[PDB]
Amino acid sequence: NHNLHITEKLEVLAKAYSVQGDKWRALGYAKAINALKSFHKPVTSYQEACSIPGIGKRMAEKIIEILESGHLRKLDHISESVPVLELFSNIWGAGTKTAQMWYQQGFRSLEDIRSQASLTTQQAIGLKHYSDFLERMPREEATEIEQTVQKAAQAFNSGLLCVACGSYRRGKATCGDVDVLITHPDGRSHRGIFSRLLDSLRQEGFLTDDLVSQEENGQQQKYLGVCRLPGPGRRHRRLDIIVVPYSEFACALLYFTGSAHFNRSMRALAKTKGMSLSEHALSTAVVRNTHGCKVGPGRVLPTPTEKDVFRLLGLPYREPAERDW
DNA sequence: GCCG
DNA sequence: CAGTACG
DNA sequence: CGGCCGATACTG
Ligand SMILES: [Mg+2]
Ligand code: NA
Ligand code: NA
Ligand code: NA
Repeated sequence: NHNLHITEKLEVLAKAYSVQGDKWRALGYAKAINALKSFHKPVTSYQEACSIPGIGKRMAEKIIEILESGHLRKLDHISESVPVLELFSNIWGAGTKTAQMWYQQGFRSLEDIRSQASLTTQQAIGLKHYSDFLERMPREEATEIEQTVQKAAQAFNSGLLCVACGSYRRGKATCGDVDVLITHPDGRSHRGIFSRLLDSLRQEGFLTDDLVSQEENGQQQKYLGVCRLPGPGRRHRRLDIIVVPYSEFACALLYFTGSAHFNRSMRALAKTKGMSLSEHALSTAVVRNTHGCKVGPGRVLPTPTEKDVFRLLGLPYREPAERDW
């Protein structure tokens, strides 16, 4: 990043607008930031800023005030509720709506939430692991976690393919959580395995809490939970597992590898080509309404590998490490 | 907020 | 359904 | 004007 001095200040607003619920304004700032940190050199002039995709007149203004005042006047008028909204929104399971409600109810600290707020089952787990859920783990630990899941899975079916995705696959030094994709080459042995996999991981005491896990449904697609490796000095870590049919392997891997912003940009590109891209598949000639929403099926394109998805979109392939946005 |  | 979440 | 990712996946 050659514009850290700028991106660090815009980050404050982006986050402020986000916790307040102004999602689209927040996105604007976030995409402007993803652009500056991705710039091949430091910005210097107002015009030079406007030439950058993702930065408009207003944003360019703010960029000059920073390079031209070392500061930004807007950061001094942010509501006093923001810090608290961010404190609350950082509880897993609580978003802008819940944070704003708690604030309106007079709550101002986690002690207030703990003693007076009504919490959903997920939020109670989020609060209990508040600090741990904000920490990142060394990638070496992510490996240990992936291996624990892989071994348990292959224990009852040696053919199961398990791959750590997310920031881990993108080669980052640390990871926020561990994303494990599980599928099977025969395109069938993946069905109804969550029940066995989870209880196995539970038997060894690996899983400590469950956030999202529809186990009554044999069609369960994901498990979002908490785990902890054995031994001293271990922290509770977020574990996200998805089981997918082999025919959707490439799209699921591309999805689960991210980054999130990379996925969104790629999906937006596919749409401009009359296609649709998701973790399930890439389709061409889909039917959309007057608002751009898909309301009719197109034709699912053959995508045995990630490269195929890039190729079909007229895009040069990009290693996972280069999808870090 | 940005962009068409 | 609205809310929150995953990348 | 109006989309900004996903006809995305759970929860209650
Ligand atoms: Mg991750
Ligand atoms: Na621009
Ligand atoms: Na949250
Ligand atoms: Na459940």
